[PDB]
Amino acid sequence: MKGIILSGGSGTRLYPLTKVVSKQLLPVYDKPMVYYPLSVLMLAGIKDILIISTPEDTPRFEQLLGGGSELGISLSYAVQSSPDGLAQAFIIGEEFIGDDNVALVLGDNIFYGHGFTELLQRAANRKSGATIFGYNVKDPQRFGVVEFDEKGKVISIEEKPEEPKSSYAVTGLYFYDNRVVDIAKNITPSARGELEITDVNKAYLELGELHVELLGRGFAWLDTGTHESLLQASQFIETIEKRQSLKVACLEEIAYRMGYISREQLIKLAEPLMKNEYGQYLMNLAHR
Ligand SMILES: Cc1cn([C@H]2C[C@H](O)[C@@H](CO)O2)c(=O)[nH]c1=O
Ligand SMILES: Cc1cn([C@H]2C[C@H](O)[C@@H](CO)O2)c(=O)[nH]c1=O
Repeated sequence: MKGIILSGGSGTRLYPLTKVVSKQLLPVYDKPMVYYPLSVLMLAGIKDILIISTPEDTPRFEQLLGGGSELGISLSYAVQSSPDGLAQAFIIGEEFIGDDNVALVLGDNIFYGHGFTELLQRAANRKSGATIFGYNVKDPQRFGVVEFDEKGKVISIEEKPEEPKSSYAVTGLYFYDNRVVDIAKNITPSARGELEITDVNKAYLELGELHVELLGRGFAWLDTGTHESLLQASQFIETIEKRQSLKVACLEEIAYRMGYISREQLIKLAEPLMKNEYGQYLMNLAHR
């Protein structure tokens, strides 16, 4: 499976932080926001990843993250000239995707919890259908909403219903079989002017192969939508990391733990960063 991080948008809520740059370049505590969703694809076992952003921000992501080789993966880049909807990732990424299965994650989504990598790996290893991930939120009318039965099978999915059928939002992480490319090419803009991911998921529902993984209350799916929520996300990460000796979404660590790079390669990554706490963390991991 390949992966895509959709990381543009004409985001304005966070002005003036985003006066120049896209939100996914902003810090969440001690690392750029984009590291979080990238870490999720990597933990899923996904090693070939396309990052899509605006004309002006795509080169900024490439300067930050590089070509992937340091992390034992492959990062590629494409431009979305206008934020015409999430489903457009699969049209921009047509050539990249080829005949393969593909996961999409949003560049501003942050997931965290015990047992999450088991779920990710399961979704990435599926050879047919789609997997979406549902999460209980306070104001579900503001999200895509997945309705399911007592056995956890999807009954419906609706984009920002005025009368939500459940309390479960459909989060910004999606795993698809290769049918997603032609599905994306066949749906039409909503009233919003957007090629809606909810429409892609409706198509998989109708095909009888939309699977939902319900993330319980022991998971965090953090809001980076406002200044207030960005700050709460930062504090959440700080708290988890301060207590343990352990980082959330440290890319070099994940590359080593996943077998993408060797202990030898991790040491070489740590060496030039030994003046800062981040390099020292990588070196400790190498030793231990
Ligand atoms: C509609 C749209 C949103 N986005 C981003 C902005 C937000 O971070 C997220 C959901 O709006 O997706 C894109 O990158 N491209 C798009 O076309
Ligand atoms: C092993 C490991 C897990 N994680 C995340 C995935 C889950 O959200 C949580 C528990 O495994 O920690 C990382 O961020 N980095 C890691 O190196």
